[PDB]
Amino acid sequence: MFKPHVTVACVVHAEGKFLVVEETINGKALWNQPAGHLEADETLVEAAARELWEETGISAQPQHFIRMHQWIAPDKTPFLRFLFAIELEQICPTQPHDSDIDCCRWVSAEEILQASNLRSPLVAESIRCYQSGQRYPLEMIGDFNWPFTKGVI
Repeated sequence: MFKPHVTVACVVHAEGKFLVVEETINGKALWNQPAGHLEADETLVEAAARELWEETGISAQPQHFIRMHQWIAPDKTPFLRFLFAIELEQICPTQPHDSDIDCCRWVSAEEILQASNLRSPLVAESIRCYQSGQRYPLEMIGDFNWPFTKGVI
């Protein structure tokens, strides 16, 4: 039966700057939000928090849900891409724990919106959606009667 590739992404914002990971996709250096694929026995925010750590070394929970984007990539892969928002009081050190990621760069909104080296068109959309200022609670895409442990206090 049909099953879409489910992904999560984070808009990490601090001091008027957005966090962006660089990645070499067959021969070209492209930018994306700290993002990746959802795994088995995993909550969507747990996926987002994990991917954030794997790609950037930053350890922080998602705060608000922004939006989900349903789209097909040019390789014909169908995605359900869940975007989250993270505000940090200040810019912090980054270090990828993923050989896929070359470096991280704290970059302005205009620098992304006008960039020509984005992983996908959703990189720019994620900024447009964040700039609107519309944010939603994490519960509205939350787990239900979840069997595994999740967090503490």
